[PDB]
Amino acid sequence: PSITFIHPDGRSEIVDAAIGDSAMFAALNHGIDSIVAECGGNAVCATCHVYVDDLWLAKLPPVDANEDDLLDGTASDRLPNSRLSCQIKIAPELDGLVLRIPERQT
Ligand code: FES
Repeated sequence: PSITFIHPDGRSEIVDAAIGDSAMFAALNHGIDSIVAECGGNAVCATCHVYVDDLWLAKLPPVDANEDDLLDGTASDRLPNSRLSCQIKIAPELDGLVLRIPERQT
């Protein structure tokens, strides 16, 4: 599938992603440097932060208890649609997923 990423400035990048890649993995492996991801996809930092598009949130499995507490330690304050991009797993149904990246991760 394919994920759309949007920078603070509003510009877009379409990145390939296989089924099963996290959104972070997909980002890092196709040139999206802004996603710092200190812990390397290991669900223990708040630095792979993203905002899921208002319309795509519903299609994702819910945030768990761990991701939820991680999210209130973000560098840019959490929004309703905030997610940890290493905790988003890509599936056919997310082909087209839109993610916007915060002003900062650290
Ligand atoms: S990269 Fe550390 S939680 Fe996603």
